[PDB]
This record gives sequence, C-alpha cells and structure tokens, in this order.
Amino acid sequence: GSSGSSGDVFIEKQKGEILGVVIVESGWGSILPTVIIANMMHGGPAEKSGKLNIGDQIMSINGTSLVGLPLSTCQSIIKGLKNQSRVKLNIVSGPSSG
Repeated sequence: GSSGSSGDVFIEKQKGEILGVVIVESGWGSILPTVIIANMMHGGPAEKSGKLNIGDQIMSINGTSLVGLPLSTCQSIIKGLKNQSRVKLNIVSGPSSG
C-alpha cells in the first residue's frame, strides 16, 4: 500500500480526460532541465494520484526522455495521454538543495 517516491510513477486516469496537471520550465539551470509540476487540477487524475508534488520534475514520459525538450514540447507529449487511461512517467524531486 503506502508507497511513492522519486522514481517510476503511474497515473491512473480515464480515457478522453486530461492529466489534469500543469507543467512549467524546470528553470534552465538544474541538473536535467525538463519540466516540473506548476499546479494540479482540483479533482484531476494527477491531483488524486498523489504520485507527484508541486515542484517535482519529470525525467521521462513512458520512456520518452524530456531532457532538453522545450516546455511547449514536453507539454504536447503529456497532452497526448488523454486517449489513454494508464500512463507511466518518471518523477524526480526537483533541486531541493539550493
């Protein structure tokens, strides 16, 4: 049961619906500037999943590294998960020390 830490995350949602989550540029400066959660929808899949947190970054999406990819792009790869229910994404607590 109780389990969830910087690693392989699984967001269980329903098809047709969005990931109900907003992402933003990982402040060009951190180790791997990909993308981090800027805000969570009040009743979305991500907010309910509880697998991520405001500030955490995504290393990849279902095996699709976002390293280097622009904020606009990374978002597109996340917007195409609406047609799917279950999605796998790698999360990594942003740069806490600093």
